[PDB]
Amino acid sequence: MEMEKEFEQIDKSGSWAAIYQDIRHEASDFPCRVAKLPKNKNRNRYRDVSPFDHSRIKLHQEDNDYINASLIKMEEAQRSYILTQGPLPNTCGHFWEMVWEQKSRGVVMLNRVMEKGSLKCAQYWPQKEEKEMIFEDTNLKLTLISEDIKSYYTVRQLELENLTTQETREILHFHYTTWPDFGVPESPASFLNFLFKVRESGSLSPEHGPVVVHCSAGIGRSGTFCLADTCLLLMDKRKDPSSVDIKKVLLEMRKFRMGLIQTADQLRFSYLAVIEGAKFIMGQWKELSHED
Ligand SMILES: CCc1oc2cc(S(=O)(=O)N(C)C)ccc2c1C(=O)c1cc(Br)c(O)c(Br)c1
Repeated sequence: MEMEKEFEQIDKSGSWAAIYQDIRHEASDFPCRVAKLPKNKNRNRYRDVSPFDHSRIKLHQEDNDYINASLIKMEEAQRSYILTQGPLPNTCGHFWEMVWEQKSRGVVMLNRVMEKGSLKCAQYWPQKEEKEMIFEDTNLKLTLISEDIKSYYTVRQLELENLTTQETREILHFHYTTWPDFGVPESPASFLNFLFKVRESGSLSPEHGPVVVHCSAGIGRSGTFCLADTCLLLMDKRKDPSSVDIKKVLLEMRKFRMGLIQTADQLRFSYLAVIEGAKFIMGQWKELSHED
């Protein structure tokens, strides 16, 4: 399998770090002037992680439309994602205003609220049906409707209400809960399963706004999700699946948001996910059926 073979060549030569550095060097650099405005200081989790001005998402509110989020538009694959940082105590209302204004169906969360004894993002969703959340600054209501805790992830149904208009929508929260505190997963099996669970839900589909993907910084684990998904999608769209080059797909995603894939291990893991994902697609995690 084309890339598989390259994969193995990089392993033999032990050059993941060198491959990864080439990407860091070749990546786009665009300005992030709005992100750096003194007034957005508390809207950014990390100083070194900002959205480029050209692909940033804008809040449809007057005066301060800023949120640390980017639209990654994959023209060939026909997929769009909004990669964002994990909400802060002060940006949960902005986070949901965005979900609302962008017409997203799903939110993909790839971290735990606490990891390594530290807080990785705010608790931005209700944990109990009877205890709903209200975000006064953006005038929105959010209710946990149902929760389905599984082995490697938890899916939640939430109801988001725009208090101004009393309009409501169902939002699906797909929460991968098993990313290990250090390094990356040993096998992609579970991440691939989770990705395909997200697809199944319609959250990545054209009839809805872009999916909202986040981790803590919104470039590491988050990059892996979008990169893996796009690559797989391209492999069954093209006449020559082997022609799909991950490094080049990654460089294209980085035109829209900086840092996607933060370590050589994340890179190696992404290859793995695509390779094993393609191999699954070409023959238990799913029904032997072919009803469709
Ligand atoms: C293509 C998606 C996928 O790829 C996998 C690869 C493995 S593996 O790496 O463990 N393997 C070598 C079979 C396991 C499970 C999966 C896996 C799935 O779990 C999965 C889930 C759903 Br829902 C699907 O519709 C499909 Br197709 C596949």
